[PDB]
Amino acid sequence: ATLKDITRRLKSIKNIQKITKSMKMVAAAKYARAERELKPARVYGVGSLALYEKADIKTPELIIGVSSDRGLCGAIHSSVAKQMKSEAANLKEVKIIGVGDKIRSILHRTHSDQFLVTFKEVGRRPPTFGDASVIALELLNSGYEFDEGSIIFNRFRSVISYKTEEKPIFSLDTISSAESMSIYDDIDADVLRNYQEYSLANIIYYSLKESTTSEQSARMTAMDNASKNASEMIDKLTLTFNRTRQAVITKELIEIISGAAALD
Amino acid sequence: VAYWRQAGLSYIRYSQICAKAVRDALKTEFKANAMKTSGSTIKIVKV
Amino acid sequence: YFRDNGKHALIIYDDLSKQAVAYRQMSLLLRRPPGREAYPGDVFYLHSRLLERAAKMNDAFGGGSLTALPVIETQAGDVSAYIPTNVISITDGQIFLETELFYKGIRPAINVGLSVSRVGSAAQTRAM
Amino acid sequence: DPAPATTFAHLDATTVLSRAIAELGIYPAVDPLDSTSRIMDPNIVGSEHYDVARGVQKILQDYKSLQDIIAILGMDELSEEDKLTVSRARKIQRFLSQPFQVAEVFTGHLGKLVPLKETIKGFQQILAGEYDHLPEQAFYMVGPIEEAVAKADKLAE
Amino acid sequence: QMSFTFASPTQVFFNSANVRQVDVPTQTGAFGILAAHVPTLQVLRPGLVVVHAEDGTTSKYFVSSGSVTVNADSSVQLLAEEAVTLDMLDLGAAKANLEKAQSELLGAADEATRAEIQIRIEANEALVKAL
Amino acid sequence: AGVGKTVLIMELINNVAKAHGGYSVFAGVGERTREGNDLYHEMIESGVINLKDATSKVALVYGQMNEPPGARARVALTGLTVAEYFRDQEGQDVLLFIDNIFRFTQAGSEVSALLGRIPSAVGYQPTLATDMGTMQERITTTKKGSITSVQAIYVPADDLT
Repeated sequence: ATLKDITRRLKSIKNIQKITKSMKMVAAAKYARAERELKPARVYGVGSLALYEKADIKTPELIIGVSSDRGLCGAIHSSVAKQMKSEAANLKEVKIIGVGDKIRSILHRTHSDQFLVTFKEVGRRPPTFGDASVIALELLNSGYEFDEGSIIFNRFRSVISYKTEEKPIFSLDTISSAESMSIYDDIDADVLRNYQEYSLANIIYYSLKESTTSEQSARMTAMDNASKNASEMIDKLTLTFNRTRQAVITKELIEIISGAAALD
Repeated sequence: VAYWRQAGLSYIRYSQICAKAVRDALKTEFKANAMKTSGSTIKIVKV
Repeated sequence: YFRDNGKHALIIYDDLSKQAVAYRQMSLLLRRPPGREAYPGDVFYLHSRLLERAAKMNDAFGGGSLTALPVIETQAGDVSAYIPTNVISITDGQIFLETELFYKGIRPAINVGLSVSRVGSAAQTRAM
Repeated sequence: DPAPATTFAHLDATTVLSRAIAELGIYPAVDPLDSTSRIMDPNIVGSEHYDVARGVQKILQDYKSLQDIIAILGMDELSEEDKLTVSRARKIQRFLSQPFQVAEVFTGHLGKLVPLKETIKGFQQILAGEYDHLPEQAFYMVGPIEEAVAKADKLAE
Repeated sequence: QMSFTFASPTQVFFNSANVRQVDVPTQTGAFGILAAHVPTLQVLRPGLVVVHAEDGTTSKYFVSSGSVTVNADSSVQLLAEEAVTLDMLDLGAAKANLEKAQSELLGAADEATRAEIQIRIEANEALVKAL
Repeated sequence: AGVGKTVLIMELINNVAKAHGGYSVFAGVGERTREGNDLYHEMIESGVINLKDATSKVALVYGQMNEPPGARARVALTGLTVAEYFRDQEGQDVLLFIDNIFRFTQAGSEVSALLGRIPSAVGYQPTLATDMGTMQERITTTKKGSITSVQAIYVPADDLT
């Protein structure tokens, strides 16, 4: 075409290159942190599962997405989205809680009525246990409790990876009557619950913190993707550019001279 | 169910207040981190 | 004349861009070659010789000076156009002004990177 | 370039070889949606071909739109139908690719020929998604579409 | 031996460390979980944790709440909502808080509030333990 | 630019041309009077030109903008001619500063047109290479010493295409 078109191109790509990077490093910073800060959490949340581990409780009656509030700086949400609608088939009672508004976003799939609550903007200034407790607390109250389901969140895994998790979500003190419950004795539909609770909180927090971490690596990654792309793409054009540019000149010199040399 | 599970009270509800009360306790130095470590950017909707 | 009269003058050449055109026009009209970008080649020389006549003189010349502000008006940032490029290779820097800022109201509207005093920093007020 | 520009005037069927395609190692090398014959017809080519082709042409053209998009947008958040097509297009592409029948020296394969209906059908089939829950690999350097499926199987391993 | 995992969301202090005993401010009050103490699940009270670690140490702590978990397995999990070494609490604050807290109790008037103030008061007590 | 590029160069001269008994020729190609001045004092100042000592180790030859093309164009051959004198005659390993040869080149092209000749696309005299070649080939290492060429080279149009 012309260099115009090209620059018009270039312009943006370059912009992009930067933008992507802005978005990248920032993301990475958040991410870096998010991970970092994740250590006690890691333990803690890993902790959360303590006995859910050593005996899961079954609910023949608690799906709950957990994502961030934004995405498309990755298909982060799409993973949970997947995993939650997929979930929803399986389930009982499907009333869902979306922590993440990128959860709201995906969920509308009979999941505008089947939300129970939604929690929001947990990224963009991080989530916390404070939050976690919040989401935890109110969640309970609602005649929705255990209805099985999952807590579907982005479980961070490594810088380069996370795998979006889904859980069994059980809180019926009753089947946590059954089994092992006895065995590691000291139990009551109190303490049960007041762990069930607490581990709901622990997880809720945890998961959430994973989620966000996963995203932060994912935006960063998305921004990765892009910039790598960007850079080549630029690379390519710029030549072609140049060429045509030169092409001009040359041609043009032609057109001019020897196009309007003695011959015109 | 007594006063932190009141008649009701989440163990959370309680708990968080406990912990919060701990946060309230302690020194300030630490409390900078406190709320920071117990945000609740959890804005809420039902949908 | 001032320079040799130990006197310091500023000539603002407004615009030599227009000269180049005229001259090219002239060259070509003379049915005689021009040069590069169809513009006469030694128009650079032309100007070089013109502009070398702007200088900062020693004492023998009364210390006078002839300060030159040549102006070239870019068309769509096309300094690449050989002739602007020319001018650059002579100049002691070039002062890039950017419209975007201007339109932004940002006035000075300068493109900073491109605004240059090549080493014009050997005549700067300590205050500054 | 003027020359080709002229050329077109006289042409009846244009076989446009695409360096872009070629470079992907592809032999055939064609720019497909440039390689044409004016006598594109629901009549002459009959509508079956014609339409199938038009559908194809379309999808490829559409896909073409997408290249640009994915190029710059990575991929991954598109309509999944697009995702499908993209792959399909590649199958189609691949299917359009044929090994060389004389240039086993180049290919290390024999190349084939596809009786036209098996071809129309072919695309209809891919279009039919009949293959499209499969790996994309097999279609490459193929002759008749069934065999591409056959080739799929061996690859489905 | 008992593997003591001591953490708060904030920190992990011990992670299944071969501690011989941890004596816990569970809502039991305590039960001072011995390496030979039946696995048991507990919700944590606000009180102090003492980590008799098989090392000639008992380490001091206050935890607010949470749950402690005594697995069948050698591992004990203090999952402390707020977990502190007594080291970081503020005595000064406690007293001051405590008067105030009680005061508020005097003005508490929902079962819950009362609970809460009292909780708070208590909190200051459970802190006061140390403090 | 102006970073003490020249200075570095002076330093090089210093390090080498002193060290090994190399000498220097400076061809101020497309130099501003100003820049040649700059150098001038830089050398004066540095005392790598010494207008009272033969520790003026540099002959400065100037082929500046302000000249007619031919001169600037030819300043290249000229500068060479001196160094060859030093090289063969004075056995030298010469350091030859030709700075900025690019403008020389420009001059070649400038004239090309005005030699009625077609220069080429991008303006360039079509002989660009031969001009160069022939020039370069004078510059070398031989059984006579070396003419070692320190060439200021502009990234033309910041392009190279």
